[PDB]
Amino acid sequence: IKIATGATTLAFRFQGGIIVAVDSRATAGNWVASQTVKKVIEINPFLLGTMAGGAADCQFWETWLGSQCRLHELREKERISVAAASKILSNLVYQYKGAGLSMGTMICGYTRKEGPTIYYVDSDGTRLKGDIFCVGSGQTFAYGVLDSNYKWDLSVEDALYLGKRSILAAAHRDAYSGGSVNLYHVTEDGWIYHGNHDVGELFWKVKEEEGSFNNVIG
Amino acid sequence: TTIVGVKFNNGVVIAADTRSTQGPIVADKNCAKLHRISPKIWCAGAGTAADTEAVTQLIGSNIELHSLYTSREPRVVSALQMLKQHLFKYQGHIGAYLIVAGVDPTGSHLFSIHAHGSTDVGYYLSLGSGSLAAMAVLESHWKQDLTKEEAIKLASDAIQAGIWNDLGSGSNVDVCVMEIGKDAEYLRNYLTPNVREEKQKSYKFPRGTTAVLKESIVNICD
Amino acid sequence: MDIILGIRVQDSVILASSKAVTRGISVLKDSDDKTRQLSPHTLMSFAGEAGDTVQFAEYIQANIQLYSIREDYELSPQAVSSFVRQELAKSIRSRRPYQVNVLIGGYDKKKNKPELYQIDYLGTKVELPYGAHGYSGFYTFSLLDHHYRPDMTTEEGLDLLKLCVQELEKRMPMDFKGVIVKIVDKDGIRQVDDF
Amino acid sequence: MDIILGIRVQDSVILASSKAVTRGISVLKDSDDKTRQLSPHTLMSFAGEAGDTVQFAEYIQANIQLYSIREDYELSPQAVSSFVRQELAKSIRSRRPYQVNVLIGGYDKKKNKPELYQIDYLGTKVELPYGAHGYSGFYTFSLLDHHYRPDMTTEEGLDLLKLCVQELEKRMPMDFKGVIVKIVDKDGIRQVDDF
Amino acid sequence: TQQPIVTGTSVISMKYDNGVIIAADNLGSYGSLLRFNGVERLIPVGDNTVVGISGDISDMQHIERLLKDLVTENAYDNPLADAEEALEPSYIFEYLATVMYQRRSKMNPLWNAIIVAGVQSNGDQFLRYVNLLGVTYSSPTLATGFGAHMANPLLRKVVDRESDIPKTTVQVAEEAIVNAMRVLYYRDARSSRNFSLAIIDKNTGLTFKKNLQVENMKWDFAKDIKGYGTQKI
Amino acid sequence: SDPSSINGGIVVAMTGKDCVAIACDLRLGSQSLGVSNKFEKIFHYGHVFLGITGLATDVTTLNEMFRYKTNLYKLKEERAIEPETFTQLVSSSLYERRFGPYFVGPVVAGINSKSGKPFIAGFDLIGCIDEAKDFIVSGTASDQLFGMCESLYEPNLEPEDLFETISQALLNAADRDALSGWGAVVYIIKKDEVVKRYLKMRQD
Amino acid sequence: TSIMAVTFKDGVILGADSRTTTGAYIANRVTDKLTRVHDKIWCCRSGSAADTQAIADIVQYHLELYTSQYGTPSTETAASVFKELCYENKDNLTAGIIVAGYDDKNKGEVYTIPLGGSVHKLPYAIAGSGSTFIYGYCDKNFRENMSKEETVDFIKHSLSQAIKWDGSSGGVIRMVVLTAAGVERLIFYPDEYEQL
Amino acid sequence: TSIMAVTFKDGVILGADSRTTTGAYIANRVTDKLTRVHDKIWCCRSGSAADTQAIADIVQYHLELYTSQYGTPSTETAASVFKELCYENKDNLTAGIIVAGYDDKNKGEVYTIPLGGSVHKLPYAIAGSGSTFIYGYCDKNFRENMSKEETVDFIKHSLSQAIKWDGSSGGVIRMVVLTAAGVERLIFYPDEYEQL
Amino acid sequence: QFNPYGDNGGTILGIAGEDFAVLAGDTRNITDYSINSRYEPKVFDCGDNIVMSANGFAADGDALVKRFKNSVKWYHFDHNDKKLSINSAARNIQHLLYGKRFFPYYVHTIIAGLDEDGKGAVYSFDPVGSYEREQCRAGGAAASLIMPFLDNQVNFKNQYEPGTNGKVKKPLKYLSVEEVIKLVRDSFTSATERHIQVGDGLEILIVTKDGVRKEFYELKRD
Ligand SMILES: *[C@@](C)(CO)[C@](*)(O)[C@H](CC(C)C)NC(=O)[C@H](Cc1ccccc1)NC(=O)[C@H](CC(C)C)NC(=O)[C@H](CCc1ccccc1)NC(=O)CN1CCOCC1
Ligand SMILES: *[C@@](C)(CO)[C@](*)(O)[C@H](CC(C)C)NC(=O)[C@H](Cc1ccccc1)NC(=O)[C@H](CC(C)C)NC(=O)[C@H](CCc1ccccc1)NC(=O)CN1CCOCC1
Ligand SMILES: *[C@@](C)(CO)[C@](*)(O)[C@H](CC(C)C)NC(=O)[C@H](Cc1ccccc1)NC(=O)[C@H](CC(C)C)NC(=O)[C@H](CCc1ccccc1)NC(=O)CN1CCOCC1
Ligand SMILES: [Cl-]
Ligand SMILES: [Cl-]
Ligand SMILES: [Mg+2]
Ligand SMILES: [Mg+2]
Ligand SMILES: [Mg+2]
Ligand SMILES: [Mg+2]
Repeated sequence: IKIATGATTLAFRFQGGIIVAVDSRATAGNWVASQTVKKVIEINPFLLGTMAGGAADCQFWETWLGSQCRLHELREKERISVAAASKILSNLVYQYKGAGLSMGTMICGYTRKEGPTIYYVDSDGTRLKGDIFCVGSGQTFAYGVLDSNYKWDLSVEDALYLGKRSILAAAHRDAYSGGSVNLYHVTEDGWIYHGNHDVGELFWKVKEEEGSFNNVIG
Repeated sequence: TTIVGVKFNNGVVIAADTRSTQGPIVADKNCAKLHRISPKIWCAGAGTAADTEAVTQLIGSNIELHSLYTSREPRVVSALQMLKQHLFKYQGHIGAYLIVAGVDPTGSHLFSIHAHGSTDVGYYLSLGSGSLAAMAVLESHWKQDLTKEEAIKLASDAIQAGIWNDLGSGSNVDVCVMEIGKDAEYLRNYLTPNVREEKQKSYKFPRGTTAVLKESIVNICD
Repeated sequence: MDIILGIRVQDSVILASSKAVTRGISVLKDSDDKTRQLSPHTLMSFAGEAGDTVQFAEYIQANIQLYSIREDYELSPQAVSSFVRQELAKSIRSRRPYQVNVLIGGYDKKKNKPELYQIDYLGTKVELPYGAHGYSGFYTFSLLDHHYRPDMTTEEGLDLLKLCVQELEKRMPMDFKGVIVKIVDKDGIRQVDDF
Repeated sequence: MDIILGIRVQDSVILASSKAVTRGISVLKDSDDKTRQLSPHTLMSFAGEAGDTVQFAEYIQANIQLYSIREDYELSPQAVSSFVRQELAKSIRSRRPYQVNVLIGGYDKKKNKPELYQIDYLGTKVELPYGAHGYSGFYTFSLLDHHYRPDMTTEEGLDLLKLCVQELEKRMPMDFKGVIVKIVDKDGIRQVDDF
Repeated sequence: TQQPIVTGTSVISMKYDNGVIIAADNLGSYGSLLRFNGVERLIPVGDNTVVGISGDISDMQHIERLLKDLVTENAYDNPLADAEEALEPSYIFEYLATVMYQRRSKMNPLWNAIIVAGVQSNGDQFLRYVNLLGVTYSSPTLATGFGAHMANPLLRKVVDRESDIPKTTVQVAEEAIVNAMRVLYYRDARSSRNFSLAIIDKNTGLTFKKNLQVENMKWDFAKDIKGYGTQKI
Repeated sequence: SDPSSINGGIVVAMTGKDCVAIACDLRLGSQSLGVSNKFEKIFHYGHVFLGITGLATDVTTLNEMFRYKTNLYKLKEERAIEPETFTQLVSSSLYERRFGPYFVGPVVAGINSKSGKPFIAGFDLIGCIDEAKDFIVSGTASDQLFGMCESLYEPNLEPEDLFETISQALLNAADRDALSGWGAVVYIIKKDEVVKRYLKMRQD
Repeated sequence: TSIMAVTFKDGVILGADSRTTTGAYIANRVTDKLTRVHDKIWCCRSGSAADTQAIADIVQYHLELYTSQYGTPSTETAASVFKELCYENKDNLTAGIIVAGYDDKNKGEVYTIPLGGSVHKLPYAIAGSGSTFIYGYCDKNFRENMSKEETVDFIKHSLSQAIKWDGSSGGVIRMVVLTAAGVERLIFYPDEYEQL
Repeated sequence: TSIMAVTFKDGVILGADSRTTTGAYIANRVTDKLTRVHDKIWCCRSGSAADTQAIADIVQYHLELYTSQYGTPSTETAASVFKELCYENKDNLTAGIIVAGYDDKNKGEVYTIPLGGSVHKLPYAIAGSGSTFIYGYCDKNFRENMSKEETVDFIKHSLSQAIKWDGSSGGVIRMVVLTAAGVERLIFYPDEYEQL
Repeated sequence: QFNPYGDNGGTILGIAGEDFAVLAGDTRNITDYSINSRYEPKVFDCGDNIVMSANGFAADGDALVKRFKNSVKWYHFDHNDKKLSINSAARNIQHLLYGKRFFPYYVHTIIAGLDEDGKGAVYSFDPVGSYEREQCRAGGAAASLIMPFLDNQVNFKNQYEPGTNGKVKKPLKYLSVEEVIKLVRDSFTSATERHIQVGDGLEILIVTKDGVRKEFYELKRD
């Protein structure tokens, strides 16, 4: 079978919380299986997870994670920390290490004691706290736009555009990334969905309005 | 592919299906696998498509030059000998599996050639992925002293067995009849039992459906 | 194995090439010039298999210089790029192919236009506004795709390039010890000493 | 992968560990702390296979902290190092071994002496005046062999270390994004913020 | 993980208007050696089912033992064991198919290809295939091994689809099967002349024919064949 | 390391009423990395058109080779080469490299100047000719193109209608292939006029 | 394949089955494995059908050219030409050939040429995959200076058993008789030899 | 190995060579391959010496325990125990065994058990590497209801040929006769059987 | 070495309408170049207005369907005959597939039915349990041939409003059951022409609030 598919996912911390942005394409070799894949997993109203590597592995275990988080707050009468939620997942995949799980995800949340927090969790056991993360076949293209334009004091509007523009950059260059862009804004009171954006229409729109992509005739 | 050859009273007949594959994909639904080596010597080809066409054209060319040099009509055994020695030299790397048949001053003949250069003689033969399906029919219905019309029927029935039961074979049935004292008659699309049914809907688009960025006149003249 | 970049702007072509030469776990040199002048208005940068790179670049250089003497005339960048492509196209089906990727930056004096050609070791030629070889493109193209304008000046091109090198220095795993930058324009070839 | 160094001087142990975390062709982080405090006067740095490193370090940390609570007493660096060695010695013959190399820097309060232990993933323990894991030793040991004196101060030790990091930054192929330095002495563990 | 040692070749079968026919040769091959000649590969279960098996003979003998034990077990505490609660072909097939798939899922297969032919209690014809992979399918004609390549084409000329079954008599169907067994003897290098044939009819019941031989063969034309091309003598 | 799917690309050709059409995408990449969106895969020698997919270096090399051979043909024959003859030349040239082949999928298209008959043909990498009445496909999205063409195509289409059919066949096939797209070009070929149109498509 | 050649009082007889296989499929059930390289020098072919045909064709060419210059070649000479081809191209050939011929001086002679390309002159020879099963039978039943009818029965019974046990052998039993009288072709069908 | 078992009028006779090899070295030239699992149920062993010994020892244990509880076991029962071991451990065994026994009701019986672990009841059986060379001879010469002396000659001549052609067979020919009279051991030396 | 997997060919297709949903599949079963059956159904009514097909390796496909049908049965026992919603069935199937993550069912699964608002629903699964709801999905051997055609005709991709300079897209709308069946039939007749593993017959299962209806159509048998 083929679990090794392409993607571009990102998540970054800023003044107003966390932005999460992903592409929508799934490929089996050169064959484009889907253009409408949901690569952001809604763990619960306060926590998000990104899909990269194995689609099933990410779906199954990040849904499972939501079940563990619900049990935590039922027993402790308190919201689970992002640190604790991420570690439940990382410890779990570490047990399966060597078996062949394929996972590269960002666990994103905003709590009182922590603030906006992102943990990169990975199928070989890695668990990293950080400000900016990009994962997938098109991660390099997205990093370039992120690094050069990122500031902590970004507005919510500008931060949403930056995440959208970074995915577009990858979708354009990386063959295994594209379809559409899904945006999310994570606040202390929960995440907010900021729509699905077709890359076909989005590209031409950004080209005209921004003046970028002069190499492309339109 | 499915290809066959059948001897009869006053000559020989060969036949073939018309499917050409590229993996599991049908590349050509109506390709010609019957090749002319000389006017009265014809060849059915299975295996690597380029190799069967290339090897049959090369030997056909050399047969023509030989016929002109000797002031004689070419013989099937000459084509057989030239083909097998060519194929043997390339140790099977030229993937041509052929049924060679024809009439000449010596009489009527039917042979098969394999990629590695081995030849066989027979009254009925079959090659290709559907050869087992075809051979099953030939072994069931063949007899000595076949007429022209009986041999065509048997040959086409053998190809049909391949068409229906072998996924490698399909579409139509080509035939070539080589009778002694007569011109060889090539019967292209002798049977067409796989006609595509009428489509449910027309997919003719309204004009202007396709978005266009630039138009320009191309200069083909000098 | 390294960083060769190229940017074609309004009136010039800019080539940037990494200075590091690594063998095993040791950086043997940090001031290596990965380029050869083929003609007064044509420059070629290169990257790939050790030994093959310089051997190929100098072989091309010799052939172009021979042509210049014979005809008392400079070949156009397009003509040079086609010659280079054909040599690599021959090479790929040889007993031992040249594993060399090149960028050819030149200024066409007849057209009064800068030209940048990207040719990989297979003999795959493309004319581009900006180009790269290896992993370098994976980082910089999104930046160039965004910030690059066709009417930029040489100074604007150098700033755009700095931005690319900064992104490479931030996100690339290996230390490539900075870059040597060279400009090709109507007045010929010159090196930027402070980068 | 990478750079963990250790130097034992007169009155303290200094550990230096690289900040880079690389996965594929991308530096994911440049501020990673590759160490855990096992006890108030014992520090362990680590390097090796991804995931295994942190999982192992935290497992050891938990066991030593458990001991401290149970006995209301701090284990000596020698005792901690022996415990760590045994865990790795068990691990190497397991179904899936911990591929982790560690340095253990500690100050023994009973002896009033600093102690540095080097333990590889096989469970190979050695007490040393200075130590390293991976390719780091191939560069720095000749420097330490030369400049290291047993009666050095903490400040002299930090200068000797700077010299090592400089040689690594010059000759090593990969960019390891500098080092986090920590000192272990009679007063406990503290971090040098400006290095 | 196995490799087959002593093997049995093609099993062929088809439906006709009132029942089913199944046949298989009596050979147990040991690679290229035609070692055993008295091997029965058709095994009746009750008076309404016949299981035809190809592939590894040691695994076939194991399946024989399972089917024999199945009949015994079904008779336990069952007053209607020879009537309403007798073993059906569909019951026997599903049991085998369960076993074959379980064994492939433990990476220790029964190296066989099996065809279960019979008539149900309501008169319906039953014909289904199962193999070492647990793969199952049904068709008006079914065959294993070389039979799939050579017999099916001949049997499908008689019964090409479902509507051809009522139009096919037992005389015509048996003739086609016997003809197919001759063709396999001509063209399969691991086949024998001797074979067994079984008919399960909804009216006349189970008829089991042993020690049949391929006959009416065409070999005379061989004398006229000389050399491999040019040779005249 | 599969030469035919490193650079990516597609070509499709169709026949209509007294006309032919040939179309190609503009992408050139290095596996996942898109490198150029101006890499045209269709060339012409006189009134004969040749599309080539596969390994880009061989695409370039073969174009230069057939330009070479058709220029000499014209000088000696004192006339432009016809599609049927050119098809045989392509086949011969490819089979000459039978045991060290060019990794390509060429497609010939054109109208015979004498008879006026529309002609298309396709080849495999070693020169086997695939002649067709209806359509020919080639490239990394050949499966997708076969599916579109087999459903969308109908005989005797007028040039303006044929344009829409071939354009839609190419566009929708290219969007289900990662290694194809990034622009497209369509040639509409009549007896004595040729129109070339660039299509607007999604750039991902 | 099952092939054999047997010398007797009046000359020599070659024998063979008629089966040609591709794996377990019988590509030809009426094959002629007894092939003429000269008027009264024949050979039995086993191994690769392509290799043995190519070899026999070359030998026939060499012996035809020999005859034009030096007159009728000996059976030993024919075996030497076979050997030369089989030995010098041993790395690229799979051919087990038995050479049999009739001289007036030397009478019936049999030479066998295995895979390696060695030559062995024998009273009788057996070869091919099916020969393994009749080494015991042939050794016990062979006698020198047999009659024509005895030799025909010996070959018939021997190849009958070889065919019975070997899946790679079958069809008809072809035979070629080489004597001073001339060349006689014989054939025996399944219905006869199977029930021996 | 060359082994065989043959039923006849008065019972059954087992036969075997005495060679044990390690590659081309003969580790034992006087091996006893005919082994007792019960008073009048014996077996011929071929394949791995270790595997066949381990199997025979287990079968002897099972049949001894059977006899203590249920009385004398049948030859079919003995063959079933062999089969069970050979079939269930087919992945780890290399054993070709022929089981032979004498009942008063059933008389002489022979069962053969090849590599796979299948069971085949036969009038006579041959097995081992050397058996290949005598399939033809044994098929032509075997008759049902032979006398003791005829059966001894049949086995002697058969194994003589198997030994002659098979390098992996040789030494002495051991035989064990199973009848109502009792159990008789026979041996035949090279000087006798070679010149048959 | 023993290979526990096989390829039984075939292709399937699921489309969702406004108040209905269809799940189609060809009836041909194959191994290599042989036809095992011309009519072997692989689209099943599983109860609770859920239709299901698991295409690829038929042994794994039958096992999965059999386990899901059983899952539906026990859902009724354990939860007071509650109707299993299509979304609940989908999640349950994920757990069936992922339960064998390290020895997968070699199948592409598609289910169809109506959601809890009465609207048409189609869900598709990869071999290890990742799933997604879609309007349109083709699976199996000829998926690559059919799917881009659906994108164009169902979701109107690459189609712009005539005269609008490619600025205004063609508007999305629900299709009738009659129009959907037309697309299904044309999809399969096209795939039959160009894919060797597709043919013989076409069986469609239509799901409305009234129940599950069946339709059968002949396909080319070559
Ligand atoms: C029946 C239909 C199948 O056995 C017949 O035997 C026919 C015989 C007729 C056409 C003469 N055989 C084929 O159609 C034959 C099957 C085949 C395929 C591959 C190897 C051997 C036999 N098909 C072909 O030869 C096609 C002809 C095309 C459709 C015009 N050619 C290919 O499939 C080539 C194979 C070329 C080849 C090179 C070296 C050694 C052997 C064969 N393959 C491709 O084009 C695949 N690929 C496409 C992307 O570009 C790179 C190559
Ligand atoms: C008996 C059968 C064995 O001793 C005889 O020796 C006869 C001799 C007669 C024909 C003169 N031998 C064969 O029939 C011979 C068996 C054989 C096979 C392979 C190598 C050596 C001997 N059969 C052949 O030579 C056939 C004849 C064809 C069907 C007309 N050829 C093949 O089987 C080719 C040979 C390729 C080859 C392999 C190794 C060395 C030389 C040539 N093989 C295939 O076609 C492979 N086949 C493809 C389909 O997949 C199954 C394998
Ligand atoms: C004839 C010889 C063949 O049919 C008989 O079957 C006899 C049967 C008698 C002894 C009951 N078989 C043997 O003599 C038998 C031949 C054999 C060899 C290997 C596998 C199967 C059969 N010989 C043996 O079993 C010897 C007996 C020793 C010398 C006492 N054992 C070996 O040859 C061992 C066996 C190891 C083994 C391999 C595979 C499966 C099971 C066991 N092999 C070696 O010692 C290897 N030897 C080491 C030195 O380098 C050369 C190889
Ligand atoms: Cl032959
Ligand atoms: Cl022993
Ligand atoms: Mg893309
Ligand atoms: Mg695309
Ligand atoms: Mg036989
Ligand atoms: Mg079809």
